[PDB]
Amino acid sequence: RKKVLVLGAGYAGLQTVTKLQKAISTEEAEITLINKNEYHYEATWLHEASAGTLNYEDVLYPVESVLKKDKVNFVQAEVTKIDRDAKKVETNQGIYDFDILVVALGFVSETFGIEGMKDHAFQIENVITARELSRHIEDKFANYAASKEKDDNDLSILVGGAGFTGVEFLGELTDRIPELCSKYGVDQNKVKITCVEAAPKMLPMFSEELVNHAVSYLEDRGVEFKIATPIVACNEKGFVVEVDGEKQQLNAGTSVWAAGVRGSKLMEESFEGVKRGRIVTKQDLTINGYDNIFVIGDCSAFIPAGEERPLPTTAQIAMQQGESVAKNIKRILNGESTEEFEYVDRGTVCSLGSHDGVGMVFGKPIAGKKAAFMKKVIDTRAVFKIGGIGLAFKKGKF
Ligand SMILES: Cc1cc2nc3c(=O)[nH]c(=O)nc-3n(C[C@H](O)[C@H](O)[C@H](O)COP(=O)(O)OP(=O)(O)OC[C@H]3O[C@@H](n4cnc5c(N)ncnc54)[C@H](O)[C@@H]3O)c2cc1C
Repeated sequence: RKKVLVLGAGYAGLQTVTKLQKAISTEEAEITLINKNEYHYEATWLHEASAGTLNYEDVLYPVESVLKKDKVNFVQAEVTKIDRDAKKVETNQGIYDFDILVVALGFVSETFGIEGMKDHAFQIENVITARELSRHIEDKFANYAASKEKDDNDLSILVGGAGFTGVEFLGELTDRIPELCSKYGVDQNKVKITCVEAAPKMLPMFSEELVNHAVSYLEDRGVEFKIATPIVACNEKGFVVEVDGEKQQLNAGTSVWAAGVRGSKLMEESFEGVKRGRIVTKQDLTINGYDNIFVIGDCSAFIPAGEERPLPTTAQIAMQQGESVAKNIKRILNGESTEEFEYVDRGTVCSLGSHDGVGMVFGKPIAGKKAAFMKKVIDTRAVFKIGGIGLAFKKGKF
């Protein structure tokens, strides 16, 4: 009865456990799942929870509800050390042994060495950061309404990054800001929403036609874009950016970083050859020198056969990776060889508020209500893929 230890109950880790628990027998192996929180959260819905267009309770569900308790021991604890050679993992609630390890500790903000970006900006990482950010935004509107001063910079928001997460967050701000304006007696014209991207292109994963749709959509709703504009620092006043190489202070009562993520900080402390919290795995998702250690999700850098660069960090690859791991753990336990992971690009949607978006579905570009409907089908299918039709009905987007 080998000990299968899974670190993190996210997309990658919880998918591995729900698939693996159906396939193993109780005497075949012991599964242990460790997670910081009692819940699993839909990290892909944190744009809505951060802006406050969705109640935080609606992005999460208890982990234990989807577990076969005779096969899985759920441990609510924070992982603090991973000893790959002693086959031990230390947490704040004790030390756990393992025969097979699955590292699925997810992501955290990556600020590219930009001074003050962690200290002076709000991140998009989990439910707690999302709750602090939504509360901060409304508190800025409520303080503006209370003051005799009326400093319109309290109503100014900076968003770092014009990629997928940033653009989705801006889409939620365009739904929320009008409501907060009307609730707190503010004229929308006094609000300033600015997106700063160092890169020369916005949403590089989509076509030019699809980017123009998202740009027009957000510009018509007051978003100003500063593309090919490096953010060289973040202070209490806002972002310090370079325009034609000259430094410029941009002022905002709220600064949000959405331009980069990295894998868990436990990765550099635990395994070799890690870059930005990501380890390049073998084709079966194991790591070099360890046929008993799998690393998936945002902690992994899976390079497909025949390619040079790893696939991007997504909930879609994470869930596909968890299924693969569950099937290879079964093979290992029965003395069978592992099979290579093969990512299937199902496509995706970048949301633009509740009733718009840009995406690729079935290899065809989509936008508008069609995209917004497809984003709800994809979000709900991810709830189904982990917890079944019951959980999809209760916690899904329909
Ligand atoms: C707003 C937003 C929108 C996105 N939209 C999309 C989208 O539409 N489609 C898409 O495919 N991807 C999208 N992504 C990316 C996607 O959310 C991530 O790639 C995905 O979360 C990775 O899954 P994961 O299991 O590796 O990590 P996570 O979802 O980050 O889960 C990691 C888990 O481990 C736990 N944990 C972490 N550290 C510890 C520790 N030390 N001890 C114990 N527990 C710990 C966490 O609490 C969490 O439960 C989006 C991301 C954001 C932020």
